Amino acid sequence: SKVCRGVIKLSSDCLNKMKLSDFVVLIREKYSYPQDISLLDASNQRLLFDYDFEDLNDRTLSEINLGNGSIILFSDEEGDTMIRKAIELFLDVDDELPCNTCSLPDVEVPLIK
Amino acid sequence: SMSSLCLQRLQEERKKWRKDHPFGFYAKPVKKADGSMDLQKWEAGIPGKEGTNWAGGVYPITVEYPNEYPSKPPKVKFPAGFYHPNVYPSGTICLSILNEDQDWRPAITLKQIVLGVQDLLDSPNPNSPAQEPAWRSFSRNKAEYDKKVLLQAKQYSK
Repeated sequence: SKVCRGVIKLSSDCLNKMKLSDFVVLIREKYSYPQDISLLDASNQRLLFDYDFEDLNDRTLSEINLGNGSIILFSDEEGDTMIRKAIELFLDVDDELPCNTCSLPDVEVPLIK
Repeated sequence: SMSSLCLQRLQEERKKWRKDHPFGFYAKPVKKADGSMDLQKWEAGIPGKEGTNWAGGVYPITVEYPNEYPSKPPKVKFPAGFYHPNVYPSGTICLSILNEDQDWRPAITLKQIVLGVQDLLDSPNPNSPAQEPAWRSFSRNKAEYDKKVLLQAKQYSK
């Protein structure tokens, strides 16, 4: 009940071309996260990207084993008083939306202590 | 099977560590087959104190977090066969702040743990005989003990 939630609608084509670095850019600017973030695979609980771990920066979403029905956790990792609430993101890829589709859900994510 | 509080607290631990960790120590989550990190298993290194027989060595530990962390303490291990009166043959360190029934409290950071382990190196605790041969040497053949320690310092040279 603490983590915010939303479903991303993706194209099967988009999942193979989407770069992890830009995927982070998209999520950060939609929900007003700060610079220092961390990105987990919420199912198997692997750490895939953060402010220091940039090994996977260049890989595509499929190249880091994210597919249909994978869930992502995105957290505020800045260590300030006001912290942006964590959002959990489901990955629903359907057949077929226009290719190169990555529509992030409208979610009211608050600033908490 | 990690609780969301465990995930939250582990990400914060990695962050506090980045900002503030003791000089000469290192601690980093393990990398897995797929190239990703495992937040539950960390590799760290403990430098021996200068002006002691442990000087010059950096001693490797693994910090393994239970699914119930921070309710339950991490498991900290030197390599199996590591030589110290308070280290089991398996490599498990005996420290009261790592015991759920003793001095462990959820507020205990990775910093406090690694400093505690470092203090243990040169000051073995008599209420924790965990390794028989090492305890025997320490108690009644200090020259055989010191020598073994100096060898181990060289073995784990920086």
